[PDB]
Amino acid sequence: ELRVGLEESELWLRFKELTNEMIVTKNGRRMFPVLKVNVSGLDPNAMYSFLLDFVAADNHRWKYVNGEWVPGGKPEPQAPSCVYIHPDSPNFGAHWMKAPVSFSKVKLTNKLNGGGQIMLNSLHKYEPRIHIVRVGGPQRMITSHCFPETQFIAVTAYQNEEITALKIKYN
Ligand SMILES: Cc1ccc(CNC(=O)C2CCC2)cn1
Repeated sequence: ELRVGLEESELWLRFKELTNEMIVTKNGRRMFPVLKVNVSGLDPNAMYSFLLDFVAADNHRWKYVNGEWVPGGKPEPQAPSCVYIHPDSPNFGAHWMKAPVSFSKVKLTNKLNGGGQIMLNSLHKYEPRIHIVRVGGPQRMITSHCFPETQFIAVTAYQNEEITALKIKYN
């Protein structure tokens, strides 16, 4: 069976217990922590492209009110995010399974922009998601996996200083 697991879940859970925040910039900001995924059960000889996207976890705008994150009252539908293709794609199963697949080069922005960077809505909550796409073969297949542990709110600057501190302590 194709098995997908989160590397360094320990550390993600520290961020999650405080409510994680990720900075977004007009040019794009790399994520910390970085999403690293353990994959087994691929055909070492089959070809796969790894895709990363961000699901809007709810339909609300969030605000840091008196030291606490709280959702707005006025939900709007959230158009799905664009997909980031791992730069190592497309590649053999063996390649993907020899070390954690690390999305270190994805950049999160708040502005519609040339290419690469993924645009998110500031003050929305996001759940990272990957797609493993079997390519080249006749039988195209997709396996998707969500990472609740890696939920965050997109912010233009950190609101919770406990997050600012953890981000520096562990980088
Ligand atoms: C950074 C980068 C790497 C590879 C590619 C090639 N396209 C794919 O792999 C498609 C996604 C499913 C097939 C484009 N961009």
